[PDB]
Amino acid sequence: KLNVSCQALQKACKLFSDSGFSTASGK
Amino acid sequence: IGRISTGSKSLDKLLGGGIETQAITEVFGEFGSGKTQLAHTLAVMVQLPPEEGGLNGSAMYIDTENTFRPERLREIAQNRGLDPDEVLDNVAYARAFNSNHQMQLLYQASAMMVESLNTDRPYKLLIVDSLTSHFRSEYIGRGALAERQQKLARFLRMLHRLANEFDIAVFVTNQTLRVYLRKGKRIARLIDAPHLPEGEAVFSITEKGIED
Ligand SMILES: Nc1ncnc2c1ncn2[C@@H]1O[C@H](COP(=O)(O)OP(=O)(O)O)[C@@H](O)[C@H]1O
Ligand SMILES: *CCc1cc(CC*)nc(N)n1
Repeated sequence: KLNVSCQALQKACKLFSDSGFSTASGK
Repeated sequence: IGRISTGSKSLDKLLGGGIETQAITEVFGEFGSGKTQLAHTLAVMVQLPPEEGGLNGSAMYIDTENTFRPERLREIAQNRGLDPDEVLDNVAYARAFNSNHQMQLLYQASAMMVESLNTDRPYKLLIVDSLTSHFRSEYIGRGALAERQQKLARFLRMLHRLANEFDIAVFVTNQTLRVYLRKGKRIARLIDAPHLPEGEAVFSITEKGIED
């Protein structure tokens, strides 16, 4: 499982205003 | 404007070296035409040095049609002389169960790319399998077309932004650069390429993924 912090997700939404990912191994 | 090799020399000459970053390459074709096999192959090829046709990068795979196969990446990596476990560690995967979740994943992808920067293996490839699958299934009727078209257009704009901002190659499959695949030797045809010459290329699907 590849975790993204709430903070990182907020920055992403901000950058493009103007369940998730896992490695193939299963992390 | 880095280039990722498809694993096939003839397909690479047709694309002018392979798929480009800061661009969206769309491969359209019926079931078994090689689209998903080409996506799995690119997820391995990107991890190679540029002398070997890759970009020393990591890959992201958005699966909408339950087509992602880690054991297929393992086989392609092994038969190309790469370590399969390291290849599997460098491919991030997420399954989209509906159009909304599919768009939401692009924000989570944006976040991982920022983090992947400053590392030796940044993300260089984003794959979206069956880009229109959910849009077609959820939007049936002339009335829903406006929302269907706008939602797809919005998703594509976000893919372009992600590509132009993180210098990544975007690769999408469908049932800018358009490539039509059709049926062991499959054929690829360029659709009015803006800078590349009109033409076709013959390729095979093997234990090494895509190759001549
Ligand atoms: N492990 C494999 N080794 C060799 N050929 C394979 C393997 N897996 C799939 N194929 C070939 O790929 C074809 C499916 O192609 P694919 O690109 O995945 O279709 P789609 O894009 O419509 O999901 C199969 O018909 C088969 O010939
Ligand atoms: C943690 C807050 C947050 C942000 C976003 C996108 C910007 N989505 C969700 N679900 N939660």
